[PDB]
Amino acid sequence: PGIVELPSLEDLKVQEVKVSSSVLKAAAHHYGAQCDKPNKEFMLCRWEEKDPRRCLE
Amino acid sequence: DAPEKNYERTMAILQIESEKAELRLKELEVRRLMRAKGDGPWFQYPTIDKALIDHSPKATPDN
Repeated sequence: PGIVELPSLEDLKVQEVKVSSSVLKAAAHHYGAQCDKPNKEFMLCRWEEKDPRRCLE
Repeated sequence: DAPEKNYERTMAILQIESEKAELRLKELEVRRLMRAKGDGPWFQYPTIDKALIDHSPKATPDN
């Protein structure tokens, strides 16, 4: 069948969150309070597209 | 009995039995077609009911 269409390595370059898991768990409730809207746009796009390649941006 | 009675009774018997013979041959032809194609109401072997499928948002999105 067809060629699978994968995005380029420049499309996956983004500034990562390089903190440990306990750092994330300590600020998890305030992150859920403050950073709501793009996180829920992302999880809505992720459960509607069912394809991570459409959900990169 | 009269010859009219026996004659037309024979015609009734021949009509009934000729219709039964042609419908037996049509019965064989219909059964052959529905077994070969499966597009009729016979030999409808069961498949999975699609009402059993859960369409809820699952634990992971990639499905």
